[PDB]
Amino acid sequence: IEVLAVRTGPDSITEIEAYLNPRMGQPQNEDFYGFSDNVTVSDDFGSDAPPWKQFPCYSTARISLPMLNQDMTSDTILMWEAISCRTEVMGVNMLTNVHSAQKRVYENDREGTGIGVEGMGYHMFAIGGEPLELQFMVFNHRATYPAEATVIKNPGASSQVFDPNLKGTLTADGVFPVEAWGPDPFKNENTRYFGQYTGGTQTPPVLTFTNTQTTILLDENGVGPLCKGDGLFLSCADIVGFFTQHNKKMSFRGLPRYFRVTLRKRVVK
Amino acid sequence: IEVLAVRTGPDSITEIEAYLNPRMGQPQNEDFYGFSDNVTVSDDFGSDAPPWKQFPCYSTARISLPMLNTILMWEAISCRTEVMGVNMLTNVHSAQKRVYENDREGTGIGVEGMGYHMFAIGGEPLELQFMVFNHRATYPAEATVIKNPGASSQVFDPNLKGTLTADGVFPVEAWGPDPFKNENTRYFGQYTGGTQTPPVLTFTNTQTTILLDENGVGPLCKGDGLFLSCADIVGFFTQHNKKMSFRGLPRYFRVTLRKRVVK
Amino acid sequence: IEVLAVRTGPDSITEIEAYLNPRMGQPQNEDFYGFSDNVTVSDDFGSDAPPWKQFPCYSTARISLPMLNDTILMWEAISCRTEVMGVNMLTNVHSAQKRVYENDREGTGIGVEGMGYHMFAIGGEPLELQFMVFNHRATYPAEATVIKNPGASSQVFDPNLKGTLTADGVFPVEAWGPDPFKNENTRYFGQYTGGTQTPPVLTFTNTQTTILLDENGVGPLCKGDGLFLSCADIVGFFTQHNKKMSFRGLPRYFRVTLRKRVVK
Amino acid sequence: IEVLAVRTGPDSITEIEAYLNPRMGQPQNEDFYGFSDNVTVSDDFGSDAPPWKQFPCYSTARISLPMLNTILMWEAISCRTEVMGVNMLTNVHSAQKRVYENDREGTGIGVEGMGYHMFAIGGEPLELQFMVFNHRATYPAEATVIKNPGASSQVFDPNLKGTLTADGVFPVEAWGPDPFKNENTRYFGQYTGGTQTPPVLTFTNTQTTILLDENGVGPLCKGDGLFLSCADIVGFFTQHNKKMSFRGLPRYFRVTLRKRVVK
Amino acid sequence: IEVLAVRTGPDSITEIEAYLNPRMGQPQNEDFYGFSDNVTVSDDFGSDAPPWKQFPCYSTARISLPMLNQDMTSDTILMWEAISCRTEVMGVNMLTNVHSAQKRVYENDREGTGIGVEGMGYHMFAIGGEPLELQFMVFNHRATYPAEATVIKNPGASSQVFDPNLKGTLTADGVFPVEAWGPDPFKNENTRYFGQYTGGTQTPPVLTFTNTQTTILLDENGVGPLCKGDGLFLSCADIVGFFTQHNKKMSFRGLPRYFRVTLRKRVVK
Ligand SMILES: CC(=O)N[C@H]1[C@@H](O[C@H]2[C@@H](O)[C@@H](CO)O[C@@H](O[C@H]3[C@@H](O)[C@@H](CO)O[C@H](O[C@@H]4[C@H](O)[C@@H](O)[C@H](O)O[C@@H]4CO)[C@@H]3O)[C@@H]2NC(C)=O)O[C@H](CO)[C@H](O)[C@@H]1O
Ligand SMILES: CC(=O)N[C@H]1[C@@H](O[C@H]2[C@@H](O)[C@@H](CO)O[C@@H](O[C@H]3[C@@H](O)[C@@H](CO)O[C@H](O[C@@H]4[C@H](O)[C@@H](O)[C@H](O)O[C@@H]4CO)[C@@H]3O)[C@@H]2NC(C)=O)O[C@H](CO)[C@H](O)[C@@H]1O
Ligand SMILES: CC(=O)N[C@H]1[C@@H](O[C@H]2[C@@H](O)[C@@H](CO)O[C@@H](O[C@H]3[C@@H](O)[C@@H](CO)O[C@H](O[C@@H]4[C@H](O)[C@@H](O)[C@H](O)O[C@@H]4CO)[C@@H]3O)[C@@H]2NC(C)=O)O[C@H](CO)[C@H](O)[C@@H]1O
Ligand SMILES: CC(=O)N[C@H]1[C@@H](O[C@H]2[C@@H](O)[C@@H](CO)O[C@@H](O[C@H]3[C@@H](O)[C@@H](CO)O[C@H](O[C@@H]4[C@H](O)[C@@H](O)[C@H](O)O[C@@H]4CO)[C@@H]3O)[C@@H]2NC(C)=O)O[C@H](CO)[C@H](O)[C@@H]1O
Ligand SMILES: CC(=O)N[C@H]1[C@@H](O[C@H]2[C@@H](O)[C@@H](CO)O[C@@H](O[C@H]3[C@@H](O)[C@@H](CO)O[C@H](O[C@@H]4[C@H](O)[C@@H](O)[C@H](O)O[C@@H]4CO)[C@@H]3O)[C@@H]2NC(C)=O)O[C@H](CO)[C@H](O)[C@@H]1O
Ligand SMILES: CC(=O)N[C@@H]1[C@@H](O)[C@H](O[C@@H]2O[C@H](CO[C@]3(C(=O)O)C[C@H](O)[C@@H](NC(C)=O)[C@H]([C@H](O)[C@H](O)CO)O3)[C@H](O)[C@H](O)[C@H]2O)[C@@H](CO)O[C@H]1O
Ligand SMILES: CC(=O)N[C@@H]1[C@@H](O)[C@H](O[C@@H]2O[C@H](CO[C@]3(C(=O)O)C[C@H](O)[C@@H](NC(C)=O)[C@H]([C@H](O)[C@H](O)CO)O3)[C@H](O)[C@H](O)[C@H]2O)[C@@H](CO)O[C@H]1O
Ligand SMILES: CC(=O)N[C@H]1[C@H]([C@H](O)[C@H](O)CO)O[C@@](O)(C(=O)O)C[C@@H]1O
Repeated sequence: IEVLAVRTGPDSITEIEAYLNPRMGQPQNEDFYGFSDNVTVSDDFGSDAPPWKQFPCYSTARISLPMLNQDMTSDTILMWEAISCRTEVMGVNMLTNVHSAQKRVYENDREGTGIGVEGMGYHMFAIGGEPLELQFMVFNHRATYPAEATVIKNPGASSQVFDPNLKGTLTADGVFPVEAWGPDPFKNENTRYFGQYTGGTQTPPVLTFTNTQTTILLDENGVGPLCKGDGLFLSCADIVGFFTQHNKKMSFRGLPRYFRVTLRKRVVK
Repeated sequence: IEVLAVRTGPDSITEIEAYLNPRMGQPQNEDFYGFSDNVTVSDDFGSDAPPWKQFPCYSTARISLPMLNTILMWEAISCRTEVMGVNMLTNVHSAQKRVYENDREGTGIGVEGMGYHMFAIGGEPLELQFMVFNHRATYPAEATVIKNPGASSQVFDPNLKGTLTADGVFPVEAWGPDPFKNENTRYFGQYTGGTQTPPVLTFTNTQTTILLDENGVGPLCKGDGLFLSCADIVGFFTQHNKKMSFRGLPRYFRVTLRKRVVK
Repeated sequence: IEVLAVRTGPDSITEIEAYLNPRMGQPQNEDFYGFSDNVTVSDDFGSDAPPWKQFPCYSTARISLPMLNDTILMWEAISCRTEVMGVNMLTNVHSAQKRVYENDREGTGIGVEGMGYHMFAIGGEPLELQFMVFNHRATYPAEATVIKNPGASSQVFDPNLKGTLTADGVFPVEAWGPDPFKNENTRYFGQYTGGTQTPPVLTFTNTQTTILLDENGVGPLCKGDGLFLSCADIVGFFTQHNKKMSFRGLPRYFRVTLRKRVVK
Repeated sequence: IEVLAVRTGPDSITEIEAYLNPRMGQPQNEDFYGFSDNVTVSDDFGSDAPPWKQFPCYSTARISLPMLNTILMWEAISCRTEVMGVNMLTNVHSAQKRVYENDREGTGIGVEGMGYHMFAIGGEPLELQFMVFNHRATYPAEATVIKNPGASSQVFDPNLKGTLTADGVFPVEAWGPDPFKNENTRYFGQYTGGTQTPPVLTFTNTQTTILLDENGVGPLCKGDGLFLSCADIVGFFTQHNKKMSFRGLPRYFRVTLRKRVVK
Repeated sequence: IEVLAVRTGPDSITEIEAYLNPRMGQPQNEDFYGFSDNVTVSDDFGSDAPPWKQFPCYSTARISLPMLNQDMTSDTILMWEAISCRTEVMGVNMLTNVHSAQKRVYENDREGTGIGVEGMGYHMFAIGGEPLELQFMVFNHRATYPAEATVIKNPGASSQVFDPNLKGTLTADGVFPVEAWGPDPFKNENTRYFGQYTGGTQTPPVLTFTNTQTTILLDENGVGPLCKGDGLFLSCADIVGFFTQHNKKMSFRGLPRYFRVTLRKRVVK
């Protein structure tokens, strides 16, 4: 796309608000919505098969944007340009719950609070004018992913590091395993992505929330994501950490993410 | 509201100071004020019923500003906020499980574990999203919750809304600020989890937060009311017998307001 | 004070330096100076009497400034440098410390660990205090300055429970903190890091300046030509071989720059 | 080089992207690619021989830039660099020691312990200082080291120099960037130690590092070659039987260069 | 010193590079160079004698500076003024070693990596125009330091906090105990010092290195350290943590520090 002037005038700025609910593995609108199922662990890389529901997948949506009021006789067209966003992890408040079927601090004395949600935090969101471009990369290439999940079958040993042949695009919600796909830095010219990972299984989650924080989406040339087909593409994963039962079974807990995106009209050839 | 120019003049600027005491669960002005009761844990999400006093609720107050009456409204432009009583956490003598419990020796372990620190300043009640760890939790009569909220309440459900209209009855673990509303409120929150996490608190009288949005407009005080909200969970208090309670701290608010003309 | 203009001139700016030694509980010029005594723990809030020497108290000093005079002159504190001193001593892991591998009588001492409480205040009058305690039923010793029978509301904010920091080494840290409702003529700064096995984190440099001017460009104004310095610097806990634990504190350095201010 | 004006014109600016795969010890395109072999520990410094495959080495590449030829040289002005595959660390199912290994229950403990993250961009190979924890370590024949380095190699010895001239054979534990040289390279590194430390990793396509020195001169690419180097140790992978291995991640580089006139 | 104008001109700016090796206690150019000897612990403050080699001392050097080419007939004097520095802890790379004679993560199973270096980090450097001025302060005043060490003997109970009588100057390398001396904030008008302490015995060391970071040494008056007798005084201590043997004996491990200092000519009266 050849990028020209910002289009100013009334109705040249618009704002969308959207949510993505987490896809930690357990089915929608059933009792464990927001959790994975209890995590089983293989004995060997050669006999490793994570059952469906026991691992998180990326959340993704395309938002239909307002009509642009195109200049019919112009050589150029208008595109919605994402210039900034606010994003918040919602429901951070629920993590003050230390009474709901949790392994207790002093379990052998049957006493104390629940241990609450602890362990790894993976927080990533992406905002783009097209689907997020992905690099396939896995901890163990011999893992057999279930048929429900979108992966590269038989990826080979090279997939445990960078292999330029192992590409994909985030085209579906709740099926691309977080542990098998990451943003592709060789692409995503038309998307901004941000991730943080904090590991461990006893690590305290650290989360902030405010309605006062803006992130600029303009690149070094002052150009934000340009919305192809008048679609805004939102992607995230928000693993907060693990829920531990009394019997020590552990499951991923996730939280939904809020997006507010400010878009302006851009002239393109 | 269509917002016009800041109305300058004598007594155009005012300033309020307020405190909000914590609502950690134990009754006001009795021996465990500032604490929850000892936390009990359910064996299943199906049979989860947190008794009244065992969980914290949000604090809220409405501050009467000077009557004013295009109309004039009070606009919140800046604020200072402090957690008060951080000094008390230097107490490691008061009935605390000891570092070397089996040698009956050492200091108390003091207050540790999760920190949840949030405040809000607005010209109307804080707009809330209902969201729970376990939708099947049965909250007590004293608590304001959405009864039988359903499985979608464990993540974001756009039907599950409320507003912070009463002090010390909205469970922290059941309500958070709604980012889809609150256009006339600024809110700020941090959570640090765990049960043995070291608390970290700063205090100074030197730090100001600006409450103006991108357009230079602060919260506009509907009915000449300034709405203040917070929760300040510092961590857990552990008894010798390993019973654990929430401990909270009061919050100081200084808010500077100016006269603003609105349509 | 109605504050008028900065009085500029040859003798218009002065600098003071002072130290406050910590008040962790053990008596001055004796073998445990800088420490508390070994901490004892009550069984319940109803029978809770922290003995003298077993808890730290605030340090405070009034520095006499050069005597100055419709209007009068007052020293205005415009900036300060403050440092925790003797951070170097915490590299000591040989001095009668519980060992890392106590069961094997092997490894270093565990050193100082646990809670950090670092606070200082610079003002033109005594620091204004809010009384607030973990447990209102605690019986404080005769040596300590507290509000006796403070009531259940002293566990949170009670607007009646006020004091001013008017004596060194007797206001328990665990019973008093800065009053944000007052202190218009004082600047205070504090950080608490809790826990009993937390690593202490301390920095020191001679290159950091804190500006003491308020939003209106006025610093603390020294009433009666007095500059009021306050701090508490709890570094953490010293653990003996027999698992007895004491507070360890460090002294704090102040450099304060003051200018002459005309007031009505 | 004496440095003169920046050359300007249609093709005065070029951008390269490159990846360096990690060199953690296990052979490429085999089943443990990205890991070290299981780490064995010596009994004393005098009998200390870390087997090949059990320790990480530095990754390195020379990128061929467009040929140019007062001479013209490519000047590296800025870069973006990202650790790739951070996503893979959400795997807590693959042959890992479990959180409650005695109960055969809970997630894997995942990757934890030491982080070593460093990268360098230069117009010649990275200049290295040899420095080892134990000078008596006997490195294997596959490794490039200073043999019999002396007790002084446990600290700084100005005799113990090298250059990173080969990928996957300079051990991280024996070579670091030489601050007495690398006038024509920019390096950056972070070490977080321990064996149960939680890894902390961030990734974004939005961060630029400026490579210009105080004089406004970037790395000047000798022989029209751009030299990339890194090491990205994320932590340790722990088996059920408690055998531990280094896990590494590949690094992405984007470097912007401009034509620069020199003597 | 009456400080006057900066002297500009062709040779008015110079850069020096230097290293200070650590003085952790074990002898130079022997097998444990860079370590302390294994730390013994007293039972009581009254019977406390840290043996020579079991505790780190401060590193210090006077760097001889290039000739100034003085104005022979001028009433004024040129002095080198230290305006900025880069400083780097070197050898951070070596701490990736978890194989050399280290207590293992799973010592009972004789399995896992070494625990590596962990515990306290003490990192201070000072750049001055004269020797660093010290304040004597000890954890325990009744400690008897070895004859090899420079201390104030029988310093009294006041030496456990601030005593204005208990001063010294860092006049020798490898003999001033870190645990007995720190920078005197009441002096050092002609030196800049910087210190960080992170305590504990199992704390993870955190160290960064770059050739891109510069520290300005100018005071509030735009004046850097002025190098008296044309000497630049460099000091540091860089305790990284402890090394733990299989038999649980523990030693300090230190690292060398790199200094690059930029100096300009300053006219003084
Ligand atoms: C992640 C995974 O699937 N692991 C399962 C695997 O473990 C083996 C692997 O981690 C390989 C990777 O190289 O290492 C094996 O351990 C061996 C090697 O490190 C070896 C040196 O290369 O050293 C030890 O073996 C020596 C000797 O060298 C061998 O030739 C000999 O057969 O055995 C010797 C034993 O002292 C070391 O043990 C891993 N093996 C074990 C055991 O951990 O497969 C095992 C089943 O064997 C488990 O299923 C793991 O989950
Ligand atoms: C949070 C809560 O209230 N938990 C209580 C509940 O625990 C069960 C839930 O955590 C569900 C969530 O899906 O999982 C149960 O564990 C099961 C499942 O993960 C299952 C796969 O979906 O895999 C295991 O069960 C298999 C098999 O599928 C079962 O049909 C069979 O009966 O047992 C197999 C065991 O190998 C896994 O156990 C949780 N159940 C238990 C048990 O943890 O219910 C229990 C009592 O049942 C407790 O009250 C929990 O607190
Ligand atoms: C800080 C302090 O001084 N603690 C001492 C105190 O502990 C008691 C207090 O913490 C109060 C605060 O509300 O709670 C008591 O625990 C009770 C309550 O939480 C109660 C619900 O309010 O639930 C339990 O008690 C029930 C029942 O109500 C009792 O009547 C019955 O005898 O026990 C039931 C057990 O299921 C809960 O235990 C604290 N009590 C104990 C015990 O910890 O007083 C105790 C001695 O009683 C110690 O001196 C503490 O140090
Ligand atoms: C890193 C390594 O290779 N360690 C192996 C080595 O450990 C010895 C080294 O750590 C040296 C370093 O100085 O110290 C030995 O421990 C000694 C010394 O600290 C010594 C004072 O210099 O004090 C103790 O020894 C005294 C006495 O001096 C000895 O002559 C007498 O035999 O023992 C006395 C008992 O207190 C102290 O133990 C380290 N020795 C031991 C043992 O840990 O050598 C050992 C086996 O000898 C292992 O191979 C280590 O891995
Ligand atoms: C750092 C050091 O050298 N410690 C060694 C020392 O420990 C003693 C000191 O820590 C002093 C400091 O004031 O306290 C002793 O513990 C006592 C005191 O805290 C006392 C109140 O002041 O309370 C306890 O003692 C009570 C009673 O008050 C005493 O009068 C009576 O003799 O003992 C009572 C026992 O309950 C508390 O124990 C420290 N003593 C001990 C023991 O820790 O000396 C000891 C040997 O005495 C060791 O050498 C320490 O390393
Ligand atoms: C991947 C595979 O084929 N593994 C084989 C084992 O399944 C098998 O042992 C049987 O395991 C049964 C339970 O199987 C799963 C499960 O659903 O729990 C299958 C999952 O794929 C597996 N998880 C992963 C991440 O690979 C999971 C896990 O290994 C364990 O639950 C431990 O947490 O096992 C059932 O319990 C049978 O009783 C048991 O025989 C063995 C048979 O030798 O072969 C394995 O290769
Ligand atoms: C300082 C003093 O006077 N200590 C006396 C002890 O030395 C003495 O017990 C004897 O100790 C012998 C070993 O002495 C050292 C050592 O290991 O070299 C001497 C060190 O000065 C001391 N360290 C410190 C920091 O004070 C060190 C330490 O206490 C222990 O090693 C434990 O780590 O001891 C040897 O073991 C003899 O067998 C032993 O008798 C006792 C005698 O009762 O009095 C102490 O006052
Ligand atoms: C969250 C929850 O469901 N708590 C319930 C507890 C716990 O199940 C157990 O005490 C475990 O501590 O049991 C009660 O009898 C009680 O203590 O009075 C009723 C309470 O409703």
